[PDB]
Amino acid sequence: GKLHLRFAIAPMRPTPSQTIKEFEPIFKYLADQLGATYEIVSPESWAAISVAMTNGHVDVGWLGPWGYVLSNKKAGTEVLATVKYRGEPFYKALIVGRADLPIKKWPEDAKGLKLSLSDQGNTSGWLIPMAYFKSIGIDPASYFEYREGATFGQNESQIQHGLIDLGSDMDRGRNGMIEAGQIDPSKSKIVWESSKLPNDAISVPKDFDPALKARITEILTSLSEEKAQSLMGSGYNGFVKAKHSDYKVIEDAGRILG
Ligand SMILES: [Mg+2]
Repeated sequence: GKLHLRFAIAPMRPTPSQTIKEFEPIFKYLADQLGATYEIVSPESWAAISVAMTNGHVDVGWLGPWGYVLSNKKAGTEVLATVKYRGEPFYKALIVGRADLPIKKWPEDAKGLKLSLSDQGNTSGWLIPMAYFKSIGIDPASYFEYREGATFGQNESQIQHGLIDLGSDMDRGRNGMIEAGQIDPSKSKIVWESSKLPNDAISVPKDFDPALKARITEILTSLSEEKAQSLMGSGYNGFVKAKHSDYKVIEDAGRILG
């Protein structure tokens, strides 16, 4: 009678090893509160963690917003809580450019430039920038010299080294890379920033044990900002109780894109 939990976390940092090193402590804390043993993985892409949850491989997953919406539609995955960054359950999508890129008439002056978006399960990296371009009648695949599937770490590296012109990122991710000395911010600039988006979703499978679900929610949402920050990467400092309707803006964007 030894309780065991399978954990997964999305690409919070540029590599899976950095993500696990910095964020495992919150999962270890959660398991210890329950007297559970555990295992943990961090897939390379935002799509991959959504798929792992949908296919029955994960008990408690830290999914991105679009990854949660997709898994809920396909398998009935439930959101229990939303992560806080700087005390708020929100964040912004970015399009970043080379520092010397002419942008005074953006994006009408950008035809044929090299643009890299992320995997199709990535909210800020793919869904939101695609929705932006469609809202102004631009098809990125024909308008730009276009690539899809890159990680946020790859986008920022390639911009800094002059291999692409433009790439997607999220504000909380870019901040962490600057803070860790992984980006020289003098070599890039923010070209576009979205409106506020709901943050990542702490998620469980459909019909996960009801008693355990309630306990998990209480353990995470009762944490002080100081204690939460001591267990996670810089800026991540708590959890708030959440439900499906908190993700409406993401569901709406997905539906409009088809
Ligand atoms: Mg507590």
